[PDB]
Amino acid sequence: CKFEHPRHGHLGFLPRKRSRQIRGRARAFPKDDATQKPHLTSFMVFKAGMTHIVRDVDRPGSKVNKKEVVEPVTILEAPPMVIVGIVGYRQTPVGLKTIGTVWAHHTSVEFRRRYYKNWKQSAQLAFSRQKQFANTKEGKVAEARTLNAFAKKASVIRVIAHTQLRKLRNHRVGVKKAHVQEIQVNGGSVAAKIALAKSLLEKEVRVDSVFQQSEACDVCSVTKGHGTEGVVKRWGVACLPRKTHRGLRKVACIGAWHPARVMYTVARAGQHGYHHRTQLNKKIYQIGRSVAVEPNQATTTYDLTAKTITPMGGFVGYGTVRNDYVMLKGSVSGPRRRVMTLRRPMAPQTSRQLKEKIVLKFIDTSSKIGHGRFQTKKEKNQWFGPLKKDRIRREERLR
Amino acid sequence: HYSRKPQVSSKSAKAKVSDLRCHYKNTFETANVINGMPLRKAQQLYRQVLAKTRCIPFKRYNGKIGRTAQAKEWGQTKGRWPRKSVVAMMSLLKNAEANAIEKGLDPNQMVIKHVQVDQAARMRRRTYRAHGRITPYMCSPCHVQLFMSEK
Amino acid sequence: TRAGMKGKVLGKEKKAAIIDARKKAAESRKNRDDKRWKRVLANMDEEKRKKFHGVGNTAKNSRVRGATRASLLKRTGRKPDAVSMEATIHLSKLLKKKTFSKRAPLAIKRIKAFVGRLMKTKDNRIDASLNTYIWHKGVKGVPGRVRVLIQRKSEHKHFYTVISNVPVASFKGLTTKTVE
Amino acid sequence: FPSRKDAFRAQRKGAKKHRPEIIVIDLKDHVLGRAAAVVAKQLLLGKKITVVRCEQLNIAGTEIRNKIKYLQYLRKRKLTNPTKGPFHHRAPSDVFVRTVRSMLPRYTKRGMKALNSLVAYEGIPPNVVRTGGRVVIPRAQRHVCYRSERPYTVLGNMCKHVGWKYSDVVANLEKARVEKASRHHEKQAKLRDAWKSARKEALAKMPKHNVEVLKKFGYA
RNA sequence: CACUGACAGGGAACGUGAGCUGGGUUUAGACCGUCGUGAGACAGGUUGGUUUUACCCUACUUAGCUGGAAAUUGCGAGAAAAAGAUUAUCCGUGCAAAGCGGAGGCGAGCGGUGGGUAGUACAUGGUACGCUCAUCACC
RNA sequence: UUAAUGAGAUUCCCUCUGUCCCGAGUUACUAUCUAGCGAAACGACAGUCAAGGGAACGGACUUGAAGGGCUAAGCGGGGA
RNA sequence: GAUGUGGCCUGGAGGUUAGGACGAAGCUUAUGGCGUGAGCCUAAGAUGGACCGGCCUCUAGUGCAGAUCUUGGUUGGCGUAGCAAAGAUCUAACGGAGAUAUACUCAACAUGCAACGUUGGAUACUGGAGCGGGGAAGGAUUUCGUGCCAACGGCACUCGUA
RNA sequence: AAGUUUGAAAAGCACUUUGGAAAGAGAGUGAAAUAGAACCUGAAGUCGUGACAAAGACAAUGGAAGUACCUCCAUUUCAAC
Ligand SMILES: [K+]
Ligand SMILES: [Mg+2]
Ligand SMILES: [Mg+2]
Ligand SMILES: [Mg+2]
Ligand SMILES: [Mg+2]
Ligand SMILES: [Mg+2]
Ligand SMILES: [Mg+2]
Ligand SMILES: [Mg+2]
Ligand SMILES: [Mg+2]
Ligand SMILES: [Mg+2]
Ligand SMILES: [Mg+2]
Ligand SMILES: [Mg+2]
Ligand SMILES: [Mg+2]
Ligand SMILES: [Mg+2]
Ligand SMILES: [Mg+2]
Ligand SMILES: [Mg+2]
Ligand SMILES: [Mg+2]
Ligand SMILES: [Mg+2]
Ligand SMILES: [Mg+2]
Ligand SMILES: [Mg+2]
Ligand SMILES: [Mg+2]
Ligand SMILES: [Mg+2]
Ligand SMILES: [Mg+2]
Ligand SMILES: [Mg+2]
Ligand SMILES: [Mg+2]
Ligand code: NA
Ligand code: NA
Ligand code: NA
Ligand code: NA
Ligand code: NA
Repeated sequence: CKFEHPRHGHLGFLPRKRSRQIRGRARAFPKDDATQKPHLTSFMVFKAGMTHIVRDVDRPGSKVNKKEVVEPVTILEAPPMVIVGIVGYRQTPVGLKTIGTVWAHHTSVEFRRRYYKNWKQSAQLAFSRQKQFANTKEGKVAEARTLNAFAKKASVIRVIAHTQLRKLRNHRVGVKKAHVQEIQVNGGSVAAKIALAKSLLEKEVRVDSVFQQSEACDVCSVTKGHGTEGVVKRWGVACLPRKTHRGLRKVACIGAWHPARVMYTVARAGQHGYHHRTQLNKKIYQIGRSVAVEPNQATTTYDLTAKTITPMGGFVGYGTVRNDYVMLKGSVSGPRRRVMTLRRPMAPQTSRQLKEKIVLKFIDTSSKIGHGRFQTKKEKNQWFGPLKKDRIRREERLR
Repeated sequence: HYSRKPQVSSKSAKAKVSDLRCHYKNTFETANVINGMPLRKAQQLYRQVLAKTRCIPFKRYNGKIGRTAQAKEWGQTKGRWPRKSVVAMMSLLKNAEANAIEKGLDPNQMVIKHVQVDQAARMRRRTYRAHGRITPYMCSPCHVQLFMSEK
Repeated sequence: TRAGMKGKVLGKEKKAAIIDARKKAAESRKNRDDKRWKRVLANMDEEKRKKFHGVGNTAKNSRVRGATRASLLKRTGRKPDAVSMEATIHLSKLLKKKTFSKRAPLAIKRIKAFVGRLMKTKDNRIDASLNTYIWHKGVKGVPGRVRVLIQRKSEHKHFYTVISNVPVASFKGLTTKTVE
Repeated sequence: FPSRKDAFRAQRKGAKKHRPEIIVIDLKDHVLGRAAAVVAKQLLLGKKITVVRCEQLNIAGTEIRNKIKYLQYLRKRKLTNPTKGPFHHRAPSDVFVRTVRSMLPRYTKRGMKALNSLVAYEGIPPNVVRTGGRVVIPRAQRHVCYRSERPYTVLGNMCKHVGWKYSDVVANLEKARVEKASRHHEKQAKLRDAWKSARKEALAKMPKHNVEVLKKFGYA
């Protein structure tokens, strides 16, 4: 008979436990349409940092129609992935079972370190017997039989892809063992999927071959961790009055007399953050090329200044974006340096917002350390001019 | 004098200490871990516990103690580094080694075969509580006996 | 280390042989790639040659693309028992947000740990000058940097270090040096 | 999946490939409760039973009556912690296993042994297809148990409407199984016909007194 | 009084005090009115008046280690596996077809790892590729 | 009835503010982990639930439903 | 609730019969046998060290599971709660058993840790209504020197109002 | 509160060995050091240790009937029996 308000938190994200993995993993793939061409559905990226952009909006009826807006964006570095294997799945009354794996003839050191805790001091025998066997005629026959089994019984075909940390030449991402994920091949018949996958073997796949610029994607990633947290932060319950004996930041009543136990719907202290999330409908604002190929990464048709996607001073705690990258509108779960998965969208992409063609007019590259007011180092140089240390440097130059 | 006997007494060395004045539970844990070890292996383990690179596994006297990664080699999660029990047991092992040397045995071959830690008679102190109450403050010393045999 | 890499299990000879085998494998890869990249770059055109940036170790102020930096390190050998070096320690990076009444004792412990890791010594003695310098602005006013003189000596063989203050007017431009 | 010790010991023993005495029941068009009762009593008698085609069990009444029964059962759940609550299984073979389990002393070791002697499948999986002639339970068949004017439900349809998601998989697999089995049966028709004609001619080749003996006991 | 789509009604030991708070109620102090000879009374008013303990079990929340299908044992053998001299005595394909196509040793084949050399490809230090000498295996 | 006085009871106004909207960030000391030291309260036996009956609100009983063992930090639903 | 019992049991007494250093009482038991049972009796002590059993009768402070029972001891909780006001110590040398304490390999780190008293130096606090210097009351050797660290100084001690 | 009640005699453990010491390991005395000093006997309860039995989660205990394994127990039988 009391005053009413909704409960705190979403019981569908239970338990608030630490995620089993640090990598974002797709728990489902888009519905497979056999009418389309065979195509990959996912890609692993690394979060570098955030900035903001200006664009004009194409949305008739809106008060911002034909008007500039500024959008925060997230930059995710996407070095190409390497396809090392093919797996097939057959459907049974108890769910999908993998038929087998067709391994590539050659694997990178980075892929093989994933099988070790201490690679440098190990014997480094991973895949050696497999190489010596598959190379022969009995091995060729076994591979042919596995491929024929894929053709005969598989309804689902996925590729085994791994990341290239040597190409992701990042100093703070300490890991050197490649990240491995199964990427599902959608489109076409099963034979067509197998042909695409077999062509992909031992090859590099670039993020622009999986995703196009103005499309949207879903992001699988794990959120930033906070360790043990109380109910106020973890659940959003109210703080108690100042007058409260023995503590304020808690739930006053954790239950009625009956049931004579505590329900699972009551907010408790515990792990907060480090949870897996799937975060659909992130618009791709840009798929950039690596700076060693195209250094004018942040240049647009309206801002002719030559600049890269890296802000002055670098991304804080991350460094330089050296590879291909993806500009996503808004935010994604997880901190910088964390590997994440971009998945082709599962929700229907027919709204005006999701179909809108994105054209960037300005990309902010000012310092992310302390109220950056210069877009480029040349702008700062022309503000300040000759400083004392530059004069000393020239004085040394003349002698 | 000991609850058990060596299989061969000419190839064994004994040592015991009574009313040790270490904590009985900690000494129980510290002495039990070396029960079937070679003497040198046990002495190295104690030296490394003093250096806190290895730990004493705490089984049965571990109610609400901390978890540590050094307890994994013993198949446990809970362990500690009880320096006082450790140094007392090092002294006891030195005495056992001396007894072995006197008997003409090689300490490099002796295997600890028997370790028993018991609760000795308790010493009484008192502590002062709220509302004028006096409440006990006891010390729990221990007896330790061991023998080792040539492999 | 693992059993197959333990010094007391393989012995000197086998440990050396396995080490040289790994090195010669890495070296064979490095030389093959060196020759291949040199000739592939040579027989390429100017548009492509400039398109390729510093692949074949062409660009200045770069690492050697062939191998690791530590593999290029010349291993002079055994350091002598008695050795002396002068080094700056960035104390403020270690003492940031530390409880004010603990700053100077913490600085002493951090200096001991720093030197002990540098010299493989657990007996690290603080000379009166260094303790006086660390404490000379009270407990919470430890200087952000200190230049210390480290003298290892011997007296099995027992190694210990004597750490003393080096008064400096400025810390700019000072790196780690060996003193005789 | 046997341990390496089991395989090594079998290799040492020189024993052959063994299979326990197992009865395979085809539950198509069987009354759910009556088949469950018969199977439970036989399991308490030590029999090893595999039941196939649990998706074609029947319950008396319209499908909606029995789907509503299932939904009533589904809402039973431990409110304070639904994990550890009643676990509601949607697959038809799971439903049959639960029905049999409720007809057993499941909280004794004897009842547990009996329940672990039962294997339930939807359709007829390939590991069962060739193990021998399957059996029916005459006292639990729909065509003698239900007056045919009454509506009845097929278990698989109800299950798929209450959450079972493998209906189409089992349907396609059963179609493939029947097609393969019918091809294998149309072939070998010549072998069966050859054996029939062989027996017919054996009659004219055997001694006559034996033929008369067969005649008086109804075999010739 | 006002906002709103609406400001519905109930239960949970009149849910919920080792969750709080303590305004009311309900001790001892004190004032009033009425009652009582009085001490005192009031179901009347008024003001002031200690809110104790969890480290046990369970529940719940997170967080580690770890056995186990005869739910620790039996050696007690059941695959949502294949399909054959009883799974042995080859590999592919094909419908569980009809058939069809490959399959004492030296040498050869096929490959794994090292030398020489030669383009090229891929995101461009690091792998693959053609030719030859070496070894290694399996045949 | 009363100026003055009041750690007396009450109402309103100005100022002011984390009292509140609605919470957030930082510190010391704890908790926490370690070394040394080391109690008490309490303790029939013990501890997963639903319903049912029952001294009319069961941890034990009837019928169902759960339940692999051992642990660290918390927490105040129950242990009437 | 009443009553019966050549019914059981315990400490003493009058009788009568025995036993014990070749081992009494007591105590221990997967230690059997007997009795419906209270209990009795044997065996074995790798227990003990000097008294004591049976039977008839007499006699009484004569039988325990519980009384918020009495006294002593033990015990889970538990290596738990905690030992958080009064800001604080650092460094070298000396002293000390208190160490630089090691199986093989091993140069030293990764295998003796943690803690002491004194002197010197550094740093800080008390801040004269003082952890200053003297008295009453109260206490009565706590004063001083040397020695010594079993117990005590809720951690420690080589130190101490021990 | 508290029997000094070791043992017939103190014969009260020389001497060796390692430990700073307390003590330990040996050796001696004694009929016996589980007679080693506030020491005869040395119970229950609780605890340590070795060997074994096993054992999910039915709190444990308990009844009744078997069975597996053990049994420092009893009794009987062992040939014209
Ligand atoms: K502690
Ligand atoms: Mg973090
Ligand atoms: Mg309060
Ligand atoms: Mg605690
Ligand atoms: Mg007190
Ligand atoms: Mg008092
Ligand atoms: Mg639901
Ligand atoms: Mg209260
Ligand atoms: Mg309160
Ligand atoms: Mg008051
Ligand atoms: Mg007043
Ligand atoms: Mg007043
Ligand atoms: Mg607030
Ligand atoms: Mg706590
Ligand atoms: Mg209930
Ligand atoms: Mg109860
Ligand atoms: Mg509670
Ligand atoms: Mg009666
Ligand atoms: Mg008497
Ligand atoms: Mg009496
Ligand atoms: Mg009674
Ligand atoms: Mg504590
Ligand atoms: Mg001062
Ligand atoms: Mg004073
Ligand atoms: Mg003390
Ligand atoms: Na009156
Ligand atoms: Na707990
Ligand atoms: Na009694
Ligand atoms: Na503390
Ligand atoms: Na004698």
